[PDB]
Formats: sequence, C-alpha cells, structure tokens
Amino acid sequence: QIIGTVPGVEVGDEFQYRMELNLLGIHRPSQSGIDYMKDDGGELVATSIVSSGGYNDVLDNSDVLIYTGQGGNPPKDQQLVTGNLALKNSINKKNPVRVIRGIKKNYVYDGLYLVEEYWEETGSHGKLVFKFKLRRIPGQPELPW
Amino acid sequence: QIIGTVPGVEVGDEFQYRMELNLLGIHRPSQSGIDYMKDDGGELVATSIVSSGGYNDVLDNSDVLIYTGQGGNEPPKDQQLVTGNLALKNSINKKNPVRVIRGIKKNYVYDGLYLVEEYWEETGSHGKLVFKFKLRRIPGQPELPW
DNA sequence: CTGAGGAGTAT
DNA sequence: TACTCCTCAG
Repeated sequence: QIIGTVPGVEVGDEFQYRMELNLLGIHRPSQSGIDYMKDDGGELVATSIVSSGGYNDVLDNSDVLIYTGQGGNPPKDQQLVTGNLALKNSINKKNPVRVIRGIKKNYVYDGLYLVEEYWEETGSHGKLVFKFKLRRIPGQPELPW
Repeated sequence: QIIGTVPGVEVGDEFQYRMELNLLGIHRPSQSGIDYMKDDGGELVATSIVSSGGYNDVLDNSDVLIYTGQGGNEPPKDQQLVTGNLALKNSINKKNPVRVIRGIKKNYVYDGLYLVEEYWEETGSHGKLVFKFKLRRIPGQPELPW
C-alpha cells in the first residue's frame, strides 16, 4: 500500500478495468472512488482517486480538478469519514495523491496531485456535499491526444 | 465469445478476481454467475457459470453440481426463465459444454467442462420460485489438485 | 440510460 | 455485514 508514484506505472498508462488498477497497486477498491491508508500516527490519508462520471466532478484540461466526496447520493448529508476524511487529512499532510480519470481502455493514470482545500455545498434536496480542490504537481508529463 | 475450451486455460488454473476470468474470455460478467451468448441462429445458450457461495447451490465431491438460477433473491419474488436462467435451460437440449469456475476458501479455479442435464423448480418458505440446474462433468478431464 | 448481478474489502 | 466514481446487456 504505497504513497505517490508506483513502480512501472507511467503517466498516461491506460486500463480497461478498475481491477487492473488494483493488481498494480494504483487503486485498491473495486468501486469506491477514494482509496486511503493509515499514517504512522493514527490518521487516514488518501492515496488515490478515480474520477469517472457519477458524482458531479469538475475536471477539464487544466491543472485543477474539483472532486466530489462520497455519500448520501433518500438523500442525506455526506459524512467526514473514510475516504472523505482521508482526503481532508491529505490537505495538511500535503501528501501526493494518484489520480485516475475515466474516458469515453476506460482509465488513464494522470499522475500526482495535492489536495489544496475542501468546502461543503448544498444541493436542492437540502443535503450536504463535500468538494475537494486538487492541483496537479508541476513537472510531470502531459496527457497524450 | 467462445464455447467450450479456451486456449491456454487449463483445468486447475486459479485466479484472484472475477475480471481475470473476463480478460481470458472464460467468463465475461463481473458479477453475474451465468454467462451466455446467442446461437446460430439463434436463441440463448450458456457458456460459463461461476459457483462461489451465496446462491445456495450444491457442490459436493462428485461429477455432479446443482446450480441455483438467478433472481428474486429486498422483497422475494419468483425467478424468471430469462437471460442466464433461460440460457442454461436451452443448453440442456443444445447439449453444449459449459465452463465451470468454483470459488474457494487466488479465489477461483477453472474446473473444466460440464453439460446441463436437467432443471426443475423449487419453492422456498417465502413461497417464491427458484430454479435448480443439474450439471454433470464431462468424463476424461484432469482432476483437481489438493 | 438503468439496475441486476455467485463482487471486493474493510470494519 | 457495512459499503461502493463497476460493468454491460437490455
């Protein structure tokens, strides 16, 4: 269970299945978008996220990615737990997070990002949603095509 | 999408994930226990099943395996002769080979080829219908290790 | 699109 | 047993 770069996985490498990512140690969960671990200490820190579709993530062609937290979608408030919490803790720990994007081979490794901040939003249903702003660490290869 | 043996996959070969089976063309669905195709030409025929646990099915030490159909088990309801279930039934008369993968306490073994000998329906206490398929291992194949 | 479906893993 | 940015055939 590694943090940051994973041996033999280059930026721009592609995959067909979420489990391929598991087999290479890029991202362990088969569905959950957020993957994390426990630090020397006690706390959770994120190690990787997958942005397909589903949650209304804001990504385009920039170094910034807005990622939605998990939970609640009968709708209910999201909770600062598990993945969500892991990500928040990654803000202060300032650790690298692997990012995989889904695509219209359905997944690309997009390199390393840092969690700059988070905040909460309110849909019309009235329920709470977390948003995490991640920025791509400078200096890495760009994406093909 | 092949019927019967798949190139380079030997009886007793093991796997950790349902998707490994997909990558090799042994079994395509990621969760659904039954995999099938359309015959020429052409109704549904089963091509592979996965027996883990969950659907209470009978996997003793023999050449015979009783496999439960999918559906109804959330509120219980009759299973339907559709998709996989139907595919299996049609494999009875077509008499085509079916690949069988067993889960294990690497979590999956390729167990070779079987034929669907018959089916029938059962009734749980809930009152709803469940299908059962009797499959028999085609003679002459390697045995399982351990 | 839509969700049925012998998943996968931590908790 | 909870949970979950799955996967693909209808």
